[PDB]
Amino acid sequence: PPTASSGHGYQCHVCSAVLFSPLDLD
Amino acid sequence: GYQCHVCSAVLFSPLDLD
Amino acid sequence: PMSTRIAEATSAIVSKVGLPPTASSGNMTLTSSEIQRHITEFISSWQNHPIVQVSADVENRKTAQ
Amino acid sequence: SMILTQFGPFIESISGITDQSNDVFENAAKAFSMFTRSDVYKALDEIPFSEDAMLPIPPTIYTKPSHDSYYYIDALNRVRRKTYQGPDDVYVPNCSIVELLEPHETLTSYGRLSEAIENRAKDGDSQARIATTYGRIAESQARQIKAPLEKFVLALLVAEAGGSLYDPVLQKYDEIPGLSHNCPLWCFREICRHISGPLPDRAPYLYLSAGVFWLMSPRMTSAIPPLLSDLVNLAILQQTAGLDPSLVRLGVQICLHAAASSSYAWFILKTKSIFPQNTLHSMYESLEGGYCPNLEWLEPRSDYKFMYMGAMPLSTKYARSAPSNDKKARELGEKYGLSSVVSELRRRTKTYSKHDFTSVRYIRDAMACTSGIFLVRTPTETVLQEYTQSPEIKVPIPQKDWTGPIGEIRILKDTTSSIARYLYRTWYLAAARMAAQPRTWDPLFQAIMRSQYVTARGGSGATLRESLYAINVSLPDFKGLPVKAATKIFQAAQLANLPFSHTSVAILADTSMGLRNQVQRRPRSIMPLNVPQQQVSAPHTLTADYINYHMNLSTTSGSAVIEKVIPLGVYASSPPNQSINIDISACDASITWDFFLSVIMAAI
Amino acid sequence: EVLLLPIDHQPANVTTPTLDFTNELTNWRARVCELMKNLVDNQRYQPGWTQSLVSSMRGTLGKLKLIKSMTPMYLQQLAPVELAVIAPMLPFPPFQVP
Amino acid sequence: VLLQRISPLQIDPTIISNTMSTVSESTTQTLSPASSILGKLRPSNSDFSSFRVALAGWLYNGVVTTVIDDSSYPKDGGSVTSLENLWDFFILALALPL
Amino acid sequence: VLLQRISPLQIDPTIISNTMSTVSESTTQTLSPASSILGKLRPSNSDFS
Amino acid sequence: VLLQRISPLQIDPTIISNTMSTVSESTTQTLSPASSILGKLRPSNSDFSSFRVALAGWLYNGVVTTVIDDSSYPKDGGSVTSLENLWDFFILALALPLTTDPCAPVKAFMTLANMMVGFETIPMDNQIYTQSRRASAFSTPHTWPRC
Amino acid sequence: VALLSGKYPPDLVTNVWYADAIYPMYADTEVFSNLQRDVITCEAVQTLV
Amino acid sequence: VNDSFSPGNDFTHMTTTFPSGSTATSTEHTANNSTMMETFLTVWGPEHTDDPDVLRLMKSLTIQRNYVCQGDDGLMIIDGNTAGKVNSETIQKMLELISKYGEEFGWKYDIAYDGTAEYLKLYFIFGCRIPNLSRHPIVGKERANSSAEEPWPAILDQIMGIFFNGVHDGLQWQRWIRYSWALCCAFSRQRTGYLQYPMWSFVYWGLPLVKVFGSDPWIFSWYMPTGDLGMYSWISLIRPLMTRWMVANGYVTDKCSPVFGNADYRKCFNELKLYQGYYMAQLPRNPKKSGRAAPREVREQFTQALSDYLMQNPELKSRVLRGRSEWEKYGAGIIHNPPSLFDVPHKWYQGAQEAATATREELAEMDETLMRARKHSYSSFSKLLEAYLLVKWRMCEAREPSVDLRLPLCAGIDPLNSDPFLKMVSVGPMLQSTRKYFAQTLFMAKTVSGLDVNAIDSALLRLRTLGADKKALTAQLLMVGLQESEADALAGKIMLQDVNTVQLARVVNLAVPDTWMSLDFDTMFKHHVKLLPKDGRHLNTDIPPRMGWLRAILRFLGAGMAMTATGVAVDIYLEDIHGGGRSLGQRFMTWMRQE
RNA sequence: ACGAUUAGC
RNA sequence: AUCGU
Ligand SMILES: [Zn+2]
Ligand SMILES: [Zn+2]
Repeated sequence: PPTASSGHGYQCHVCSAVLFSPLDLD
Repeated sequence: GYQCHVCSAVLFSPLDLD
Repeated sequence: PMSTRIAEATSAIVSKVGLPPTASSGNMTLTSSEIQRHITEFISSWQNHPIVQVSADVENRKTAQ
Repeated sequence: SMILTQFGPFIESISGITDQSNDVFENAAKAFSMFTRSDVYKALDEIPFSEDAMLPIPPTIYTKPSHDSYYYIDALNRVRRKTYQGPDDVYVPNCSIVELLEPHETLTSYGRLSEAIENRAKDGDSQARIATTYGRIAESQARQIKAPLEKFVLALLVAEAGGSLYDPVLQKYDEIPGLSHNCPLWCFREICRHISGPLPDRAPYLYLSAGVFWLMSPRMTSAIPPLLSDLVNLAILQQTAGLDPSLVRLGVQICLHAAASSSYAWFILKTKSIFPQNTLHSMYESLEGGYCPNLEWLEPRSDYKFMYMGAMPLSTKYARSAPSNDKKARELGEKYGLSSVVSELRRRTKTYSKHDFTSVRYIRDAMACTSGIFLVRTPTETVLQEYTQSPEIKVPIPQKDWTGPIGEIRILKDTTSSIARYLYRTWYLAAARMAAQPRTWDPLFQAIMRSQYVTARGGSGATLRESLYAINVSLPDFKGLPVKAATKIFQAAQLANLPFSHTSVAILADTSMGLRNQVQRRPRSIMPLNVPQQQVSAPHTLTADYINYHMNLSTTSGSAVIEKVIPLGVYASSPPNQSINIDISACDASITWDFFLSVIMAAI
Repeated sequence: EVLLLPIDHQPANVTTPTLDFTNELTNWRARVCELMKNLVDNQRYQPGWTQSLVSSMRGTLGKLKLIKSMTPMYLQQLAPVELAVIAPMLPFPPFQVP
Repeated sequence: VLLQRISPLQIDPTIISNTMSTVSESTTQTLSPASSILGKLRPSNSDFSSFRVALAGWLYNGVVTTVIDDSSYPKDGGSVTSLENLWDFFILALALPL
Repeated sequence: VLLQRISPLQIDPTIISNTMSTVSESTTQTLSPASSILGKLRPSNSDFS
Repeated sequence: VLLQRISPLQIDPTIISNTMSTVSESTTQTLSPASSILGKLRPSNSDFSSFRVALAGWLYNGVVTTVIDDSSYPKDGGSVTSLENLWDFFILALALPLTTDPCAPVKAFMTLANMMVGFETIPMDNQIYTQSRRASAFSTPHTWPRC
Repeated sequence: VALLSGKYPPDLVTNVWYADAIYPMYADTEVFSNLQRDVITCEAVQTLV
Repeated sequence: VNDSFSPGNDFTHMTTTFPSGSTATSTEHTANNSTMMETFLTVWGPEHTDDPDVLRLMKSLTIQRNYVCQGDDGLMIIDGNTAGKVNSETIQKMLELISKYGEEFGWKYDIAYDGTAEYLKLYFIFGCRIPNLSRHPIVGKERANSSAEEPWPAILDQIMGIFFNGVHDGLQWQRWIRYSWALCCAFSRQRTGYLQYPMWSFVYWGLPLVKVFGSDPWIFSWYMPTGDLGMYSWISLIRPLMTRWMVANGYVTDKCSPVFGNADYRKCFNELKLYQGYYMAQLPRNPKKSGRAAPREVREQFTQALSDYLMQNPELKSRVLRGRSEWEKYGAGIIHNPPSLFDVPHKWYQGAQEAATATREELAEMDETLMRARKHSYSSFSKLLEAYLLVKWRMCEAREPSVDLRLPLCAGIDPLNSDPFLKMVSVGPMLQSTRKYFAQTLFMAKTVSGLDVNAIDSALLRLRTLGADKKALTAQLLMVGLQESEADALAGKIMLQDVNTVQLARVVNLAVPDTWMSLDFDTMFKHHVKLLPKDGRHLNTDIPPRMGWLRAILRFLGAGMAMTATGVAVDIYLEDIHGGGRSLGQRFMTWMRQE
C-alpha cells in the first residue's frame, strides 16, 4: 500500500509549479 | 514505486518490499 | 482596495445542521493538502468556541436601545 | 525583456515555478557579477511605465548656486557654515559641485576632487579650504550606502520580473501592481536620464570602496546621491510590502520638495513628523467597533508579570479624547509648502472608523513612507551646536543652604526650602544601602567592575600618555608587535605597575572626540574617557544601578525589538487606560555641577 | 430591594482580610480532592497503577487541596457587596427568579 | 468589565505553576500527573472572560441560564483509568457550582 | 461488500491506540505490554472484510 | 571587627558540602533535598560578620533590638508540602534563638504555624491576628496567642 | 483556573479600596435619565390604548 | 576635535555637558528621571495646583506603580477607572503643570498626549504594535570617518542582517523571501580566479528555501532555526521525498543507510555542493589578522602587564592558583579548554590585535582558505547533524488557538500575510520580557570581561554529563574566581538538580533563534512537545535515567520541525530513534569529549 | 615635513 | 601619525 512515484512529471494548471511525478501532480 | 517506512528505501518490484 | 482585499482574504481562509446521518451523504512528508487539513482543524477548533460563537464587535439595532 | 533572456531559469527557480538547484544559482550569480551599470540603466529604460506612476518634477533640483556664499571663516581660524534659517541650518547645502571636478584617468566622463584645490587648501588658502571642506562633506554624504545602488536596483528588477506569486494558504495569487506602477523607480529613471543627457554614460555617480566619482554635467547637484537611495528604498518597500500608490506618491513628493530646498538634510529633519502626526496621531475620531486586548499585569511589578485574558469589543465612548492636533499640523504644512500632502493625509485619515486590520496597515504604510537616510554634517559644527547649550535654572539652590567644604564637596543641610532635598535624601539612602550591602567587597566583584571598561576599543590613549608624561613619569612602550596602539587594552597594559598617586594626574586629561550618524536625527558626538577616568566613576554607576534595581520601576532593555518591553506598551495603549509620553530634550547638557551633580556627589 | 445569590453571603468584620479555609467553595474543593484520593485508594484500582505514580497523584491532590487561593473568600464576602453596589445604576435592572 | 475594573481580586495562574513545580515524582514514569494537569488547565483561546460573565449571570437567571459548553465535557464519555479524563472531571466538578 | 453498504458500524481504529497510550509503566522495564499488544494487533483499515 | 580579630573560631568552608555529598539519593527523582539545601544555604563568609554583629548586639538590648530580617521569612505563606519552604523553616528555627528580640519564641512558633494552615489548624485569639498572618508581625509582647 | 488561582494585593484595606473604586461611578448618574423614559413609555402605552 | 573633512580645523573646547559614552551615563540618567518624577508626584505637584479632580488624579499614581523610565525617554500609565477613562482636561492641566515644573531645574519635557504610546522607538495604538519601516533603511549604513569599507564576506553578513531586519518588521513573506534570494544571488560572487558561495551555505545562514527536489513550492517558513538545527529541521521534513528524488536519477547504492536508505546521498550531496556550502558557511568571514607574527618576550611582558592589572588583590590570585591545583588533580583534561582567569590576558591581547587593518597577505590567506574549502570533498556531515537525523517525529493534531483571530496584535501581519498571522495565532506572542526570563537560567549572573557566562555554564554542564567528580566543578568555579565555600556549595547544588531546557540545550551549543524571541516559545517547549509517543511506549524511545538531559535536545529537535513548516503550528509526537536512546547519548558524549 | 583615531550598552 | 608620501 505505500506507492511512491518516480519520473515523468509535468506542470499543474491551477498553480504553474512543476511537480515531480504524475501521481504527485494529480 | 514502493517505499519502506522504517528506512526510506524505494523498491520497484511490489513483492520484495515485504 | 485594501478593505475588500482583507475581507476577501479573511473569507477565503475562514469559510469552508440538525439531521440524522445517512448513507447517502509512517513516512509522512509535507504537502499542501497536509497543511490545509491542519488549517481546517485549527479553524474549526477556533469556531467551536462558546465565547466566539456569540461574540460581536458592533451592537445590533436593539442592544443599543 | 533582456532580463528574461539573460535570467530565464533563475526567476522560475526562485518564484516557485521550477526546482531550485545550484547550477542555475551559480550561472545567475556570474551574470550578476558581469553586468555593467549602463546595461542596468538600459534594462531600466525598457520598462513600459504607465500613468499613476508619473509625478511632476520641479526644474530647480538641477539649477543650484555655488558653495562660496554658504561658508565663511570666523575667528580662531576655523571653517564653519553660516546659517540662513535658525541655528539648525548647518547641514549639507544643495548647491552645485561641477566646477570642483577634474577628470579621472582611464575614463573621461568621470572625475573627483581636484588635487590642486587640495594642495591650495593644505598650504593655507581660504577659498580652497572652503571648497575642499564642501567636497569632502559631499563625499561623506554620498558615501552612506552599503553597496553600489545599481546592484539593488537590478536585484529588484530580477525579483519582480516573476510577477504575482501563488499563496499556498490563501489559494490565490497576490494582487499587487507590477513595476509599471512604481512611482519612485520612474522618478529614479527620469532623474538619471536628465542628468546623463547626451553623454553615453548614464550613472550619475559610481560608488567605490574609498571615495566616489561624480559624472560631471551642468545639471548635477549635491542632493542627488541621497535622493537616489531614498527613491530606491521607497520602491523596494512598495514592492515588498504592498504599499498603496497614493502614500508612496506623497512620500516621493516630500522627497523631491526636500531636494529642491536649500538643504536636503535640514529640510528632511524639519519635516520628519508629517506622516506620524497626521495619521498616527489622528485616527479613531469616531469609533463603532473593533477588538482590543484585555491585558492585565500583576501586582508583582518589578518582574513585569503580564497576563492576557481574551479580547473585548470597542465601545463608542472609547473615542479619541486627546486634544486635536490640527492647528500645528496645518501651520507646519503651510510653512514649508506641503499643504497639499497634509490636507490629503488628514482627509484620508478620517475615513477609518473601525479598528480592523486595514487601519493598522494604513498606519504602517504612512509611517513607512517617511524618508530614512543617515544625516551627516561637519564634526566641528555638531560639536559647536551640541556642546555649547547649557541648562536654564530659574530657581537655583540658595547660597545660604550649603555648608563648609569637605575638601571640594559641601554637604547640603536638610533645612533647605529647595526641591533638591528629596533628591539628596534618595541618593543618600541609596549610597548607604549600597555601602552596608556586602557583595561590594568580594574581590571578584571588584575585579569584574574594574574589567568592565577594559575593552578592545579606543579610549583616547594619546591624551593619557601626554598628560601622564607632563609630570615626567615614564610609561613603557611596546614596538614591533602587531597589536593596536590606540585602544584601552593598550592603556591598561601601560598602567599596570603604576600606583594610583602617579596616575591620578591623568584624570583631568582632555578627552578625544567621537561621532556616529543616525536615521532622521542629528548625529551624536561621543567622548570616550581614558581608563582611569572610567575607573574613578565607579561608585556613581554602582549606586545608580542600585537605584534602578530596587527603588524605582524601570528597565534597562536591549537593542533589538525582540529584547524589549513590548507588553508594557500593549498594556499602556489599550483604550481603557490611556498613557502619556514624556521625553527629555538634550539630557546630555541637562545635568551640570550647579544642581544635579552638586547634590549627587555630596549624597554619595 | 432584594437580590438573590446562588452562593451564601457571610459579611466580613475586618478590613484586612487574609487566607483562611472556612467556606463552601474550599469545602467543595477539598471534598472533591478527598473523593479522588479514595477512588485512587480503591482496591479495584490501586493494583492497576505503579507504586510511584500513586504517590505522585496523592501529592498532586494534596497540593491542589491545600493551594492558597483567595477566590472562595472573595466570592463569599466581597462579591455580593460589589454586585449590590453595581446593581441599582444599570441600564437593565436585575430580573431574577428564586 | 465593570466587575473587573472594581474588584480587588486578580487572577494569577503562577501559583498553580509553582505549587505543581514543587511536586515530587520520578522521571522513569511514562506519564506525569503534574505536567498533565498543567497542560490541561490552560484555557482554549486563552480567554478568562468566562468567570466575570459567570458572576454577572447571577443577576439575570430569569432570561439567561448560563450552562457549561459541550466541548468542556470529554469527547466520548470517559474512563477513570485515564489521567487526562480524571483531570477533566476534576475541572468540571469544581467549575459546575458557579 | 453488499453488507458493507448497509451496516452503520464504522471503525475508528485509533480506539485501541488511544486507550493504550495512557497505561502506567516504567521506562526501565524491557517488556512494555502496551507496545507488545499494539505490535501484535497491528491496527489497519482493510482488516474488516 | 574586634570580635573577629581575636576570636579563634573560623570558617571551615567545606563541612556543609562534605556532609551533603554523601547523602544517598536516586537520580530518577526530580526533587533532591541535598541539592535544595546546598542552594538555599549558600555560604559567603559575610555570614560570620553578620553572626558577630548579632553576638555583639547582646551588650545593647536597651537601645537595640536585633530582630530578624523580613526577607528570611517565606514569601506569602509557606507550605509543608514544599521542600524549599521546609528548609527555610529549618534555617529560621536555627537562627531565631540568637536574637535579642523578646518575642522570638512566638515568631519561632508562628513561622511553622503559618506554613501548614488548613492541613493542621489551631485556635486563635481574634480574627485580625489570625493563624495566617506573617510570622514577623508578632513583635508586640501581648500579641502572643493564648493557644 | 479563576477559582484555583487568585490573590489580593499584598497590602490593601478594603474600605479604602472600595471608596477609591466606587467614586467615579457614582458621579456619572445616568440612572436618573432612564426613569424619565420609563414614565413616557407608560404614558405612551396608556394613551395608545 | 581633530577632524579630517576640514583641513586646519584642529582645536580644543571646554564643555559642561555630562559625558556621553561613559560607564555611568544611562544608569544615572534613568535614576534622576525616576527621582524627579517621584518628587513631582509627591511634593511639588499638590503645592502648585488648585482643581480638585487633578489633585485626586495626582494622589492616585506613583512611580512604583505606573511609571517606566529608561534614560532620556519615559512613559507614564494612567489606568482607567470604573466610569471609563480619565477626563482629558485634567490630564492636559497636569501636563501643563509638568511643563511648568520641569523648567525650574533646567529641564524641557517633550510631552505628547495623543492617545498612543511611545517607548524605545516602539509605536502602539489600541494594543497593537506598529513597526516603523523607515527607521530601518535597506541600503543605508552609517559611517563617521573616511575609512574604506570591509571586504565582501562583510557585505554578505550585512545582507543577512537586512533579511533578518525585514523578518522582524513583518513584510510580505513570499515577496520578501524572493527579493532576499535575489540579493543573495547578486552578492554571491567576487573575483581576486573567482570565488563563489553555493546556495546551501546561505540556507545554512538562515535564509529559507522555496522549492527543491520537486516538492511543493512555498513549503518552508523563515522561522527556520539558523544553524545545524535548521538543517535538520528541513531535511527531516522533506527526507522521504529527498530519497525518492535521489533514487529517481542515477543515485543508487547497494548499502542501506538508517537515514536515507539505498540512495547514494554521499555522491549526490558532493555533486550538489551541499557539503561544500555547509562547511564553507562555517568559515570565518573576516581576515585572520589575529595570530600575526610578534617578536618574543615583548608579547610576554605585555601579557604580564595585563596579568598584573587584572589581579591586584593577592587572595583572588590564591583562589585561581588553588582552582588550577584541584583542576590538575581532578579535571585530568576531561574538558579540553576550561575557562580560567589566567587566559583573560590572552583573550584581551587577541581582541586588541583584532581591531586593526589587515595586510594583503591576510586577505590572500582568507581567499585560499575559502578556495580550499570549496575544492575539497567531504564524506559526511558534522557529528551533531548526523546525531539529529537519527530522530524521527510525527505531527498529528494542530494546537488550539491562543489568540483571537480578529484581534490585531501587530501591523503587517494579517490574512494577506498568511504565515506570520497563522504562526502568531497558533503559538501566541511573548507576554514576558525576554531579558529577565533569559537571566533566570544562568548559574552565574556576570563574569569578568573576556569570558562568557555561556561558556562557563556549558563547561559546568559538560562536566556534569560526562561523569566527573564534584571536586572538578569546585576547581572550575575556583578558577573562575568564586570563593571556596560558595564554589563547593554551588557544585553540590549543580550535581543533583535539574534545570530547564535552555540551559541543558546549551550543553550541545543550541540557543533559541533570534526570530522566535518575538513569540511565546516557552509554552511550546514545555507542553506542546511530548516525548511520549501518541500510542504509548515503543521500547525504542526509552531514555535511560542517566543522561536524562537528552530531553531538552529532543525538545528542540521536535520544536524546530514544528516551527519550520508553514501554516498552523502543530503538536508533534516523538516516533522513533534508530540507534536507541543510550546509543544517541553515547554519540553526544563522544562529541562532548572534543572541542 | 604630511598621512587610513575612537563611546557606552 | 613618521618610511606611506
Ligand atoms: Zn497546482
Ligand atoms: Zn526498510
